[PDB]
Amino acid sequence: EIQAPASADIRVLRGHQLSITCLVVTPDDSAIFSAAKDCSIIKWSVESGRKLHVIPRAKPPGHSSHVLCMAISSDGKYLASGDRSKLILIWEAQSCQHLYTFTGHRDAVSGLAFRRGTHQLYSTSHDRSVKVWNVAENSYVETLFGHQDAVAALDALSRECCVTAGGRDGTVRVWKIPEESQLVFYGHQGSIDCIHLINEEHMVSGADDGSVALWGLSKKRPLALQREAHGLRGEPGLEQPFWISSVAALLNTDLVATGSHSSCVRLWQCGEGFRQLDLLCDIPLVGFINSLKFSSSGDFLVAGVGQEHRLGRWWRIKEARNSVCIIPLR
Repeated sequence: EIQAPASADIRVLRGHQLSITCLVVTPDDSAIFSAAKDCSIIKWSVESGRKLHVIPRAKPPGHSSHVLCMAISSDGKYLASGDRSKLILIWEAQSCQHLYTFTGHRDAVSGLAFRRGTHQLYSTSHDRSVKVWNVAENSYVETLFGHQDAVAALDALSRECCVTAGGRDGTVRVWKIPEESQLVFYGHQGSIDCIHLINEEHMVSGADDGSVALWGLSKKRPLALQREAHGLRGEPGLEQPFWISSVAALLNTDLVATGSHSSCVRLWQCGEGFRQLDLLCDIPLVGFINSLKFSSSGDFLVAGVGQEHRLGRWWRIKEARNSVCIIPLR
């Protein structure tokens, strides 16, 4: 089994001045990039917890508005960061040198993923579009349409395909790019706010009604759905579920992680055929869990925490720390 980590195990990296919005772990597991509502990007050493580089709020390169999303290529070469200025900035991940700025989105960039094994980048946006870029050639390829509202998130693995979470449109969409085809799955579970691939044929999503869903990429209804996955607050009969702010999966395994603002990160195991989600443990962690990523090794989980939700200022948890938390999974 996995030993349930406690506060005495969790390394809390401090330095962002406002809520963390997103992060990535480098493929080699040696570093973390995080971004926050302070508009900066920080590169951290996993091993020491020290800062390796800081890209400040921005004619030096950098972001003038919140970074909402980031992705790193599978060879570790490129970092992409997407912001509320409609921009995707591309960086040399080793040096943090700015390489390019992709323009073309008409509203905030809200999801990014590289196609594994390539330098092909997929983005999505509040402008309701999905875009395809080639980072090696600094080129724009094409735009795909279908979502009916601002898109919340995007993931991809090795196939020429991405999956998106439609937010208030209530859909998860599968974009089969060379096939010029689009599969639309209906969640019937409020706003679909986060998504992550588990393997090439399965994914996990989280919704603002508190539900966590497992999907097969070719079946139109969830294979599993865990209601109120982070529990409840409120009066008897009038309960309000904790909304799901982040989800992560450990590639090619049955391990999934979920985050809300319920004071814990939850680890789950997917049952045979992905037809059931079973809770493994609660990891104590106060605040908005705005980002979750497993290490490549699966030996640690990284959480991006904020006093506030990554998308707005509606709620503040004053007891939380705006931190990048390294959670060991032993």
